[PDB]
Amino acid sequence: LIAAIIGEAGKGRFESRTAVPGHVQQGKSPSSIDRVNACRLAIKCCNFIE
Amino acid sequence: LVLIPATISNNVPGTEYSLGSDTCLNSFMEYCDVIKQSAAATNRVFVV
Amino acid sequence: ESSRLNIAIIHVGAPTSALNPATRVATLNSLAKGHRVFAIRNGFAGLIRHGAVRELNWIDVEDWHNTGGSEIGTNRSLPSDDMGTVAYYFQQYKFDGLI
Amino acid sequence: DSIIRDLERENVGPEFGEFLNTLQTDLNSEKPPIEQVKSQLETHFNLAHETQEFSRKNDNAPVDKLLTNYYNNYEVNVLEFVLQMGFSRDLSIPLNVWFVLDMISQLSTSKQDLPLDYYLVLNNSQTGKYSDFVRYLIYEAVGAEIHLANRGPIRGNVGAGDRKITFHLLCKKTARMILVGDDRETDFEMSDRSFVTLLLDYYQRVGTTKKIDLLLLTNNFDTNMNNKLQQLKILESLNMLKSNCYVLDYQITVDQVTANFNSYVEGIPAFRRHEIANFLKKRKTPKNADELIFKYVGRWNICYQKKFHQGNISIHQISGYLD
Amino acid sequence: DANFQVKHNANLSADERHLRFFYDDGVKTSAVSGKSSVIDDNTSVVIGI
Repeated sequence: LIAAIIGEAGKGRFESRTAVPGHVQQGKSPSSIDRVNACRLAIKCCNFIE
Repeated sequence: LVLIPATISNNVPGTEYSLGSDTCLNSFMEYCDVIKQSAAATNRVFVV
Repeated sequence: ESSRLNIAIIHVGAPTSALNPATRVATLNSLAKGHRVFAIRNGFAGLIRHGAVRELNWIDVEDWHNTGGSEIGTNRSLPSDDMGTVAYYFQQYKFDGLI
Repeated sequence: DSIIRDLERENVGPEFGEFLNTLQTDLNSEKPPIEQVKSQLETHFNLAHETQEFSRKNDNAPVDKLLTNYYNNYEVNVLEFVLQMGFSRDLSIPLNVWFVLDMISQLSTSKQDLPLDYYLVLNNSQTGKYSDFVRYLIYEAVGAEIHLANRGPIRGNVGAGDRKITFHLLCKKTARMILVGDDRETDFEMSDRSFVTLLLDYYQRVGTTKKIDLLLLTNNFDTNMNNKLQQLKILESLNMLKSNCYVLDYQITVDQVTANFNSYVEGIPAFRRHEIANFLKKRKTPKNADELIFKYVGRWNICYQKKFHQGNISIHQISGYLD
Repeated sequence: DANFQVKHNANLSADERHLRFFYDDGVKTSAVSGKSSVIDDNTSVVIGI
């Protein structure tokens, strides 16, 4: 609806388009921040339960 | 007057290769890989 | 030997690329101490419906620091689906800890 | 008794109505009811020559113990969902019936079985009329003195192992009854084609999500519609068979359908894919288009593996799904 | 009674035979009755005169 309202705005001034990355949001490879933290926290999990 | 076909679609007759179709193919291929990988993580299909 | 335990790892929820690297470090940390690492494949539903437990070793962990999604499977199913069955399996595999 | 009038009315010989009088199970006796009725069928109808011949003309195959021999006790007794896709045009109605009971007895040797579901489909007009004869036969065979009906499944115990069975008989009389909400006036035409699509209409509206693990195939009358290969092809498309479903094809006569059939079942994936494609190209007309065969076309990617073959009788099992 | 006991001619795992149920094609089936309803109320009985 937001995209539809933008389109009709300015008596058809600009071309509005929707984009839905969606399930691609998970990514192909984890970032370095993710890799570094996954390691810190996994270590802390094991230290706790064990 | 010379035309060098340039479309991600490859709808122009005269060529079997339009400029930008490999760029496009590769970006969509990278997108589909991530989607299939996600399907592989969960008995699920994706309509792309 | 007396202090060695059976550790369970489960992936509950939608996929993230961070799952395999986290599971890798947790498996190595645990194996280093002599504990046995068991991966509950395909969340609680996998456990309940198929008893989908897989033992992990130093070699199994290979290439996981780079890989996205889940190698064991991730889903939003809950133990609620059948506690009794979850409890039966926890007792069978004698889990002494869970991540 | 009412059946005896129905039979005379359907041009059927009195023999049948006469059998239903001399037909009675001893119950208390060591011999299981299915086996009693079975032996009574052989006597009244003299099915000794024809059975022997059915073996003889099929390279002396054991037409009495087709299942029993091939499979071990576990394998035969694990089968729970069975579809019998008609009656052979090569055997008499009493031999065909007998064989139903005989195949049934074969899967019920054990006392360590989960329930059995057996579906008999009597597709053409030739056999269709004997539904009630078969129903009174299966009723006595199982001994449904547990708790017959105009419609519906016959439930009881069966064989050497008293294995709970539920025998389902799909024919046009039951299909008409259904369509007219059980009205007295069920006298209207119904083509074998219509009948196949209504059987499906029922599977999808009844909800059934159980897989057939033994598929009995033969040469039925009305091959234009009741074509062996075409029935298999359909079941493959609708995802109705178990991933290790057994496909038994029995008969005496060898024709082109049997060649077409065997070349498909035993064909390489490339052969099957073309088999399908060229049929569609050669046989599909804009008038033909709607027929079920044009929709539920088979799947080349289903692999089979030969298990048994004694001249004209064979067992193939689904061995994989390429994807 | 064998009727109330797990059936031996079935593709059953040791845990499936202990749980007395198995998941067939999604459907939770009783490893005894073959029925969808896993719990039979007739199995817990008072034996009297």
